Amino acid sequence: TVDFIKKQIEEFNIGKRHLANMMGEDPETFTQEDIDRAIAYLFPSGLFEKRARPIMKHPEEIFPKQRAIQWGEDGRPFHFLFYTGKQSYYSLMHDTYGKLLDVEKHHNQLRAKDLLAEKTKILKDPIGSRWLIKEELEEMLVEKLSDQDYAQFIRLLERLSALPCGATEEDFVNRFRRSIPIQSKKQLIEPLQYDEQGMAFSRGEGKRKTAKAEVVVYGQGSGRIDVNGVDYLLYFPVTQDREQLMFPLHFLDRLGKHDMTCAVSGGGRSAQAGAVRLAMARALCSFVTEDEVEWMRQAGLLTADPRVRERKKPGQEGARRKFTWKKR
Amino acid sequence: SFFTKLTADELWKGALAESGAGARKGRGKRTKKKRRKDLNRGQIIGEGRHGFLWPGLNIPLMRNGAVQTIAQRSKEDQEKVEADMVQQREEWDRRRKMKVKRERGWSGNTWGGVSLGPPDPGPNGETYDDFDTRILEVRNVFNMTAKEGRKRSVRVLVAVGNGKGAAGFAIGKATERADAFRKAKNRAVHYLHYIERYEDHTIYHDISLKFKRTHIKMKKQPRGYGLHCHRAIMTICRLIGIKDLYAKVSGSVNMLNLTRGLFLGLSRQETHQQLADKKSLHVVEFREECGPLPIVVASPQGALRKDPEPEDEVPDITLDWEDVKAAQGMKRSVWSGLKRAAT
Amino acid sequence: HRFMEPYLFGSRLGQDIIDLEQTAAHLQLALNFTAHVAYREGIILFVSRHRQFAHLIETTARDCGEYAHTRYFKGGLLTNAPLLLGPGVRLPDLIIFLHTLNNVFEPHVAVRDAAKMNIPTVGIVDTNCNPALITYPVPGNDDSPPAVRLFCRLFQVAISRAKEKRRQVEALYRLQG
Amino acid sequence: SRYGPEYKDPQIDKEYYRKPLAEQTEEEKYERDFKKTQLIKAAPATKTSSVFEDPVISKFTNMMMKGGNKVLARSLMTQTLEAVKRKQFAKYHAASAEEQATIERNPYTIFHQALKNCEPVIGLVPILKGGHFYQVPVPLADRRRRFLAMKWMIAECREKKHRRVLMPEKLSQELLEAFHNQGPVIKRKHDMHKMAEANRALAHYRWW
Amino acid sequence: KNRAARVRVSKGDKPVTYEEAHAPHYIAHRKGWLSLHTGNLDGEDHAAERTVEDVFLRKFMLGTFPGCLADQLVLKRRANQLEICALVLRQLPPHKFYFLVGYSETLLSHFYKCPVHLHLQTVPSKVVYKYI
RNA sequence: AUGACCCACCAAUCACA
RNA sequence: UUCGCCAGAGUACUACUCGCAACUGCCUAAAACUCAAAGGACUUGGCGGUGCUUCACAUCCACCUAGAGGAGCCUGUUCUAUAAUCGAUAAACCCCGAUAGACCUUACCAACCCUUGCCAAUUCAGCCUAUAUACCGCCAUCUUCAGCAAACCCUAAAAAGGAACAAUAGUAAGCACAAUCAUAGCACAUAAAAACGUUAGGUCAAGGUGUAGCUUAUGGGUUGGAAAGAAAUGGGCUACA
Ligand SMILES: [Mg+2]
Ligand SMILES: [Mg+2]
Ligand SMILES: [Mg+2]
Ligand SMILES: [Mg+2]
Ligand SMILES: [Mg+2]
Ligand SMILES: [Mg+2]
Ligand SMILES: [Mg+2]
Ligand SMILES: [Mg+2]
Ligand SMILES: [Mg+2]
Ligand SMILES: [Mg+2]
Ligand SMILES: [Mg+2]
Ligand SMILES: [Mg+2]
Ligand SMILES: [Mg+2]
Ligand SMILES: [Mg+2]
Ligand SMILES: [Mg+2]
Ligand SMILES: [Mg+2]
Ligand SMILES: [Mg+2]
Ligand SMILES: [Mg+2]
Ligand SMILES: [Mg+2]
Ligand SMILES: [Mg+2]
Ligand SMILES: [Mg+2]
Ligand SMILES: [Mg+2]
Ligand SMILES: [Mg+2]
Ligand SMILES: [Mg+2]
Ligand SMILES: [Mg+2]
Ligand SMILES: [Mg+2]
Ligand SMILES: [Mg+2]
Ligand SMILES: [Mg+2]
Ligand SMILES: [Mg+2]
Ligand SMILES: [Mg+2]
Ligand SMILES: [Mg+2]
Ligand SMILES: [Mg+2]
Ligand SMILES: [Mg+2]
Ligand SMILES: [Mg+2]
Ligand SMILES: [Mg+2]
Repeated sequence: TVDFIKKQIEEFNIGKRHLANMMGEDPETFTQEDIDRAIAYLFPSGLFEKRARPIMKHPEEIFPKQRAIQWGEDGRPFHFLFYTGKQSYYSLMHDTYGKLLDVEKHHNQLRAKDLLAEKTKILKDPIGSRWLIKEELEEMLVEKLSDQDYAQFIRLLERLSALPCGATEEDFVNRFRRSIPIQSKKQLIEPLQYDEQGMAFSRGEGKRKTAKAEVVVYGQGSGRIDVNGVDYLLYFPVTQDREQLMFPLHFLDRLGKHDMTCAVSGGGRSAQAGAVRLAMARALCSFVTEDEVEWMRQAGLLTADPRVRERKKPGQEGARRKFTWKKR
Repeated sequence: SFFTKLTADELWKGALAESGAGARKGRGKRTKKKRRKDLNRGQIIGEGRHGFLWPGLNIPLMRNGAVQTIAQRSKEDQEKVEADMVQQREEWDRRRKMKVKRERGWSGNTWGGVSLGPPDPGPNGETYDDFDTRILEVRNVFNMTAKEGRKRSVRVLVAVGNGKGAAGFAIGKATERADAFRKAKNRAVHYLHYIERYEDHTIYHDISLKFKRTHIKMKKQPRGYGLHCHRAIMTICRLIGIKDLYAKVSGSVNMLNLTRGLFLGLSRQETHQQLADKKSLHVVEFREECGPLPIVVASPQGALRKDPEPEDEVPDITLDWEDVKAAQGMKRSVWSGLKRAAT
Repeated sequence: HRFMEPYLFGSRLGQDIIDLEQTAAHLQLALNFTAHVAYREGIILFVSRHRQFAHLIETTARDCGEYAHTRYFKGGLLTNAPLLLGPGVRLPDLIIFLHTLNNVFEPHVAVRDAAKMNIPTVGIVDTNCNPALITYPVPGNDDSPPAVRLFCRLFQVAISRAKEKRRQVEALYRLQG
Repeated sequence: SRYGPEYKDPQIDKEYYRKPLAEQTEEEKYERDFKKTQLIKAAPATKTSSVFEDPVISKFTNMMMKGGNKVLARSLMTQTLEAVKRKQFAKYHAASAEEQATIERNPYTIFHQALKNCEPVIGLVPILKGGHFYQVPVPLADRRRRFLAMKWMIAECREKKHRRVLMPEKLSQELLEAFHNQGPVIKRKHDMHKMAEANRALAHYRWW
Repeated sequence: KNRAARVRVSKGDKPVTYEEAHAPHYIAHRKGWLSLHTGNLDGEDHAAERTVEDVFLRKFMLGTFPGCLADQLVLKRRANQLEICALVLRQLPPHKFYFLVGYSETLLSHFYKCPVHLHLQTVPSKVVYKYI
């Protein structure tokens, strides 16, 4: 299957030339990014599954990695672990264990010479370091693995890192590191805004359950709220909804200090109260301190409410409720 | 009514009813059989019984260097063409109703004794055309399954050999008969024994073995006395190359225990050279037809004894009451003398 | 083990003392055989499932340019070779066991299956092993470290020596013409 | 369950967030709360930061509600609290200075106390043994008991009133009668207690 | 068990086209539409006509090119003309193929009173997606 | 507590002259 | 080395004998006749009002909420009833084929009519005739159950079984599950999906068909009729405030 790969690369290069020609672009500065736009425009398949759509890519990415030939023309297998049936994995285990022994020897000589000169590199936790998944390892050896296998190996790396770390050792265990990406849930503060000689107004948009709400809050005003051009006592006759509107302000003790205008559409009364609630909350984050933002989040003020009406299902009554079931 | 019609595949699939629940539990009998015949088999593009001739299809595009026009055959010409097609159908029905001959093994409906022909080439390119295979026992065997209830596997027991002294047997089992045949062949070639043959026709010496509940008893014959044996043993012998033999099986005649027992027995033969060597003497053969003349069969490579064998006036040996009864003419069975066909 | 009694010099206070005269007699033969297989350019497979010396043996093998299986022995490895390893494969020409047992104390599978495959087998059979199916057995102690290190070193040297002798005699054959 | 198990319940209390600096273990705890990058369920519409809302009053409100009407049930609760209030203001001004020191005018404390008095101590579970169903005395969890109280209140002041009579009226009546322990609700509580003594031997059948 | 337009699993030998290997719930997800026309869109007309036309075309084509049809037809309709596109096994001599192309295109053009194009793509043997 | 009888595996192709 | 026993199963620890302090007894011990088996051990299932662990998340008990079963109606079954269709009819039927019957639909009943009688041709059209136990097509069900299955390999023989991770004989492609896709951002949920088989489950009246049936009729038309409530019951609607 090597001749295949060679040919496929030839024709991918010839093809990439052709494509670059019709799309009217420079064949040198053509990227994969550009190839994609070019196909997407030439063979426009709406299909929801992205793997089923037309693709022209470098055959190395398209085809799966291949185990190379395992023996010479005489029949002798190249690698001394061949007959284990997994050479890749047991080699890894072999060299890992070897490095462990090495560490033990060297550190014992340094125990007899009255030297512990090493340090514990085992805490990378601020880097957000983790081990490879089994999938990753399986991709790195070009070989299938077992859960207990992966487990064994990882446990061994652990044994390694728990001792004095050499340079080549640190470098060794760090192939098997990955870093988990950014973990911070801190919000993105809306830049405060100054409009037409008016000072300090902020915007926010809530969405709850078929109701949309856009709320503009002025820091410079006294306490009142105008929803769809009318007073909030008129628009929200029910106490419960007025209390919902009150929640975020009363939480920040801003209750007299701000002046708000709102546009709310769709849903019923309670849904609109909820919408304005969320939007108001999100708007008041510009005026407040970064710590109280975390507080509002921890009160559940800043999260949209995902709960929404479920679809009725055929052969049932209510999306859950079932037609009456007769035993006999 | 044109829309109302279907594909051939659909219609046949429909009519044959192979996929029904009748076929699965064996809810219908095997003597009932119907088949699918391709209805496009003998037809040509352009052909119709109206009799037209189209320039691109029925007839060549150009005749005498010009373009042939659309034309129609004469009445009698179409008569002849349809006669031809009818005779073609009748010919295919004549071909279909003729059943190929199956060489009968032991009995007509037994698979026993039948040849499967050479096993299949091994992965290394290694090829045995010298080997034949015979079926010993085919059996429908069942197992009770959670879902399907009864579940029917065939298991066959087969033997291979080249006639030159290497034979072996193996067993194979599968849902399909064909499949088990393949399996047991290819597996047999892996367990081969070497059977030592005296002078390449008989065994070396008399054998008696009790394998499980089966007793085989074999006796070594002279050159002319062909293969007088249980039919399975004759089959196996013909595969080994053993041409002259007598064997009586008693106790359970169960087939697998018989061929296991047999191979065990034959494997354990003690050659004349082996005997010569362990006793360290000449082993000397007295033919009856050659008189007192002492043919020397085996000589003890290494140092021969100067010590004679202790002469036992009266030997202590286990005797079989059957052989003694035979020797003294007390076997009167009407079944024993019978004339049988050649080996 | 019953079949080991001919190799016992006797029993000292409950311990069984293998007879070294016989160990030497045999070991000479095993080494001889090993070497000739090496000279003939054939595959040698060290096999042990004992986790002390696993590393030691894997090492030893890699240094002779010979192969080691020290790990769990997959079921059909020798009998069904072309499925486990590949489409066509060479199988070891010789198999050395530094321990004839598997960690559950039954005989290592490879013994029955190497026999099954017509591959000759050298192996160190301790006092409780079953030597019967092993082509050239050398009775002796498999459990203690200087012993295993010794046997490793010996088979190593035999192999290396043979491969050398083959190189040199090849060179000679090349200058012959 | 449009929330994954990852999502924690929110803490609505303002006092908790306002005054952190005096507590070590709790500082560590809510540090671990937010810094865990922990997801929070969105605070429910019923619950507020209001200084005026009693979770017990709200529960009761809910258990009173038929269909989807919060508006109607919150109405009836509001009206009932107002009715207890005015019934006690009536009982206050027709009284003398001693009884003006004694009588309780907070409708909230009356509600609470009247429920505490009406909650059962012990309870009954049916247990099948030898093909017979015996009723057996069972200790109850707190929540089960509060529930039994509220449910008994509402069941009575739904069921036994005359159809002319409105709900906040009958409910305020029974709240005040259960405040002083003479209510029919309390008689029910006692029927349970007596049925639980009658069967006390059978307390052995309980295996947990 | 849903059976609709499915090709059931056999003993594992069965050759299966890319089309046949995908059950109806994969339409518009993995496999696409064997026809294209305006009729089924929101505000549009004469869906029924085009459906019948379609059915007749599949039947007709299947009978006109016996045995040489590889996969189900592709019918593209654009501004009053229909381009039929087919995958064809190589069976016939190109004489028979061109004869049938011309014959068909004319015949159907006069039947449905619109210009009909026919596009043959030729294939050695049924393209095989799975099993086999 | 009870629940007629009866139910199952013994036949081989296609293609060409 | 001996002795005592055993020649299919029943009939039969029986009938007749002899002997015996036994008199409903022990001992000894047949045959007619009936059968083509009767037996022994195992194997995989299934089952168990068998034991031990672990569970049930609308789910069994404990528990929560709203209903049904009683009333009137609405609509379907069963009966009974009619000259007067058919199909479903434990779970897996019962506002089900029907997202739909005043004529039509329509298949039924009664009168009447028509016999190369829809088509390019045809000693042929046509058949809602019988068989869903001949079937394709669509499905139901176990089921959000995790297994099915080719190709091999192993077993002092194999009916079948094939794991132990400080690993003891198993590798396995494939299909399911899983993952992805959808519900216009994640996530979750829901939808969709769910193999092999099981119930000769449902449907010859969607259409198509095997086999067998009708042909001046079991076919094609026209006109008009299809009632009904003794009773039983399912599901709903509206209520009882
Ligand atoms: Mg509802
Ligand atoms: Mg015959
Ligand atoms: Mg030992
Ligand atoms: Mg009875
Ligand atoms: Mg029964
Ligand atoms: Mg006998
Ligand atoms: Mg008898
Ligand atoms: Mg007795
Ligand atoms: Mg008697
Ligand atoms: Mg007598
Ligand atoms: Mg329930
Ligand atoms: Mg109701
Ligand atoms: Mg009711
Ligand atoms: Mg009712
Ligand atoms: Mg009916
Ligand atoms: Mg019918
Ligand atoms: Mg019926
Ligand atoms: Mg049913
Ligand atoms: Mg009518
Ligand atoms: Mg009519
Ligand atoms: Mg009719
Ligand atoms: Mg059926
Ligand atoms: Mg699985
Ligand atoms: Mg066994
Ligand atoms: Mg198996
Ligand atoms: Mg597999
Ligand atoms: Mg998505
Ligand atoms: Mg999901
Ligand atoms: Mg579903
Ligand atoms: Mg899925
Ligand atoms: Mg049925
Ligand atoms: Mg039926
Ligand atoms: Mg029909
Ligand atoms: Mg009714
Ligand atoms: Mg219903």
